[PDB]
Amino acid sequence: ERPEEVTEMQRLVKGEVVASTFDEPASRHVQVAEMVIEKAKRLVEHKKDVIILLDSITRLARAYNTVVPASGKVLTGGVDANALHRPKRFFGAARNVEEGGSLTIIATALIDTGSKMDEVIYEEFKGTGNMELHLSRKIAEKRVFPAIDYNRSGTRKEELLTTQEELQKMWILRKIIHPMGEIDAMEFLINKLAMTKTNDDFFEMMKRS
Amino acid sequence: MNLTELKNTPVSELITLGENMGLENLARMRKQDIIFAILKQHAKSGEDIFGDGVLEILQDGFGFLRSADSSYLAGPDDIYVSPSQIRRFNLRTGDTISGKIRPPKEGERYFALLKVNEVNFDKPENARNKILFENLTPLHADLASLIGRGQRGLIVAPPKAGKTMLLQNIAQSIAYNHPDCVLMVLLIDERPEEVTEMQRLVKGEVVASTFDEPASRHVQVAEMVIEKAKRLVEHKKDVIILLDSITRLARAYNTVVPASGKVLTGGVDANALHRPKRFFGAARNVEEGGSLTIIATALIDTGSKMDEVIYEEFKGTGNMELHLSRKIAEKRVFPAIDYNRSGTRKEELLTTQEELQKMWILRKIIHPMGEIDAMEFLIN
Amino acid sequence: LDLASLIGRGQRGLIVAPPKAGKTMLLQNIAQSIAYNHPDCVLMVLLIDERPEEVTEMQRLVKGEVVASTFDEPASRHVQVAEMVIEKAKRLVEHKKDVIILLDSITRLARAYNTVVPASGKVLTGGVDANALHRPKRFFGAARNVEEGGSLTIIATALIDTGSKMDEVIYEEFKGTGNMELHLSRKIAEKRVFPAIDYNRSGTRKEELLTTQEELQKMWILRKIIHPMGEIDAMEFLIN
Amino acid sequence: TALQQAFDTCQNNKAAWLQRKNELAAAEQEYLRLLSGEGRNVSRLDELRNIIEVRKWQVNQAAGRYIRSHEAVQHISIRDRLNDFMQQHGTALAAALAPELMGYSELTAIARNCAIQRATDALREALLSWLAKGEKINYSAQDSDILTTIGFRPDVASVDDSREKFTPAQNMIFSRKSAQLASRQSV
Ligand SMILES: Nc1ncnc2c1ncn2[C@@H]1O[C@H](COP(=O)(O)OP(=O)(O)OP(O)(O)=S)[C@@H](O)[C@H]1O
Ligand SMILES: [Mg+2]
Repeated sequence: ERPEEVTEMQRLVKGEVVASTFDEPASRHVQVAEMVIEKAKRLVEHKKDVIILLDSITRLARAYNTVVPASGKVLTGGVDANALHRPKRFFGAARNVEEGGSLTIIATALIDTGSKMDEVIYEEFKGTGNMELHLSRKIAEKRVFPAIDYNRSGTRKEELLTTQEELQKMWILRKIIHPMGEIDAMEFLINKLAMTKTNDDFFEMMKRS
Repeated sequence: MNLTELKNTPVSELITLGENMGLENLARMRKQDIIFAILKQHAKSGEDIFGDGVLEILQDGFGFLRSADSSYLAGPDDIYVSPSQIRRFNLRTGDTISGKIRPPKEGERYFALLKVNEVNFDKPENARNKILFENLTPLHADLASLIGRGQRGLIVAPPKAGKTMLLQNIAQSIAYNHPDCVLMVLLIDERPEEVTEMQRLVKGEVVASTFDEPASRHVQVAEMVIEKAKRLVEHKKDVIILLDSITRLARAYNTVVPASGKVLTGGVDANALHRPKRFFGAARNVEEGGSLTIIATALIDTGSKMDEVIYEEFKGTGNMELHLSRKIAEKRVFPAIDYNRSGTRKEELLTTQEELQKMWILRKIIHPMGEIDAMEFLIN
Repeated sequence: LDLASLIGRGQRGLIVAPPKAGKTMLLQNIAQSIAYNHPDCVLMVLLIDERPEEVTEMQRLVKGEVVASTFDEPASRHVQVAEMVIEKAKRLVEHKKDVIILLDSITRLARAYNTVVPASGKVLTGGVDANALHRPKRFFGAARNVEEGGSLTIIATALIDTGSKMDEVIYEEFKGTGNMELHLSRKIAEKRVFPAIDYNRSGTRKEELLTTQEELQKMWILRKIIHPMGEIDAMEFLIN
Repeated sequence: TALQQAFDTCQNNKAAWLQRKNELAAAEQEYLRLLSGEGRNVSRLDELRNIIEVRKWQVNQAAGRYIRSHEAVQHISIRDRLNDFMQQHGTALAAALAPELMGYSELTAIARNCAIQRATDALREALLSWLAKGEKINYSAQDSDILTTIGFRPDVASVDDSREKFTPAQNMIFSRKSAQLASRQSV
């Protein structure tokens, strides 16, 4: 990540933040990732809730690809077969331990970058995570933010993460949003939440209407 | 000792057994390495030791014993088997050994099998005269409705289409409707939470590999599970394989198999294409006793074209095809290539009565579902 | 071949074919299959408004009586022979005896009713009178099974894509009311088994967010069931 | 002699429903107390709402089971009192209702159930005419204590808390959540 972004992260987070710039080699990236994942595992071993925000898994996968020794089995775009094994483990460490504590990983991915490497990395990581969120450039072209594709996003097995009534409240919201266009849906949602004060207030406002 | 209960038990009391036995460096390595510490300490001690596992041969001569509860991974919990024992009991990969083993010594760092009490719940010399699968010609000499006995089934579905719950319900139906039959569930590169819920929800044993551990791991676990199925069907017990998914297993073999010099569409080679037919052929039919019935799952419209390529290559292999999307159902049921010819060829006009080799018996048939449609190709 | 294998006993059914598709000899084969397999059932071959030579061939190559109307006379003959055959069928029902009817064709009878029925002001797209609809509905629903003794059953014949517009409307309303409908041509098979109207309705909302089992209800099963021809697949549309 | 076991089952189901009500009330008041507080324990509030939902489902299930047990106790007591009343006055009832009764002995099932429904209708007008005086109806000899402890009708709370119904999907999800909560409590 660029140094100015690194220092902005430094100054805009309460928790500790670690970054390796593009100036430093890929071995630096992989060792930083190993340090972070090992520290997270050690902390969660003590029944601690650890959260890791990763930006980005694509660059980490590229660094692992360009640091791992070759194996003779290269995919399209120049991605080695066993190169992606290490990042997946890093992204597979996220779990909810029954003994105590949890390890949550929110890792962002890059798409439509004009690269075959990034596309291959996305395809190999597409069906892995259990929570997922798309953003789109064309929604941000209207400068309405956040540029979130509501219809195409979602979470799996959300039932265990919420109570009953608000679940079908959100289902009704999804049924309302789905026919609308994604830009239209986003602007509608922004306008509706603008005049409310709380998600519960928005829920009651939409169900009374 | 009783390795089954020693390994199956959780670490919560295995650790207490560890400090009670006389060990000091425990709760520090993986769950198999602490068993290796138990191995070394009891080798220092002395008492007759049982050894169980699924035997597998390695290319240079010595064999190992995979553990079902270990998700079929190689490690310190391996049973050394000498080539003499392999040749005297013509041992092949997949046998469930539950025999008498010996402590390690100078040269061998782990347990070594000395004799077998019973070969897969059968006497060793008694099973020495069993017919192999290949020379036994395939002939027939709710699981029952969907696939029955001896047939091969596959379920093609998109993501977020209830695949995991469908497999769950199939598993429970197998459990209570067919208690006598042996349940076996295999998962490929699935999420750890899904693996845990499969293991803790179904009655039968589950062998699963997560996406973190590499593709060759999936290769070896698939080989071990198919060999185990073959060696449980040899002594006339029926087994059902719950494979999820064939697409990811094909991906793993494609990304691990050495290139043959020629490439098909999707970056696949002939070896990775003719491997998966071995699993189906081993489950094609069983003759006199038991069965080997495989129900696999396949992924569609996942965003990458190679998985539709492998699906189209797997269109005709199975006999029962459970579809959850209309887009591929219409293609598989009604191929368009013949239509591409016919549209320009005008039903091929080869004979005035050539239309009586293409009928469709289109009855509405009754089932517990209730008055369901039916179709038939009378393609003479 | 056997009617019990295809049409069973007591339930109605249709077969629909395009022009130049092999109707006459298929009806012949069905006729002798009925004659040999079930000689007890009373054979009844019926023809409406077609060439006299084929009428003679039908009535000469079978054993049962063949009341038929060639294509010379007007449609009043066709309609009145329709009522008299249905009345004799009802009498045979009162006679405590099973009957099989091979009618050809119901599209011919339907549009004969259309061109003969008096005007009532209930016409629709294409000038199709409502009376010329539910009179054929009465005739087609008179083919119900006899629950007290014996079983009447009929096999229907319909023509499709004849270069006209009257036939497909009655075809789609038969589709709405059809019990079983054998098909020969290509496109109409997919039209029925995978309704394009339903597909467009679904696609208007794209992948509709059907909650819980509503998404899993739509199921498709292909079982390669054992058949005397050898491994004839059967495809079933499982719904909830 | 199954009536005593049925009474014991009704009693323990009532106790289970009452205790369910108690921890539901305790969780509710604790959640309101935490809401009154100024702490930022949002996750605590979310899991408290989950607890409220799970306990409400458990209370509904316990109330339904108690209602079923109450109905079973009433049915078995009515059946037993019916039997030891009919073993006394069967000849008199037969003499007063004879025609259809020896019609039953040799007529076909259609005539059998026609006579059955005629007799039940006749006794229906008989009861509705007899209840005109409406004197204080007393319980039986030995089942009076059981019927008094069980009561004429269940509690109003145990019936109004069961107005809401759950489809099998909700039943499955709440059973899974209750099992998870039981595992949490065990640890
Ligand atoms: N009969 C049903 N009963 C209850 N929930 C159902 C039923 N049918 C569908 N669902 C819901 O369907 C949702 C998605 O089902 P899943 O089985 O998770 O989909 P999926 O096919 O497994 O796709 P994956 O495995 O997550 S990629 C679940 O959250 C269920 O709540
Ligand atoms: Mg699933």
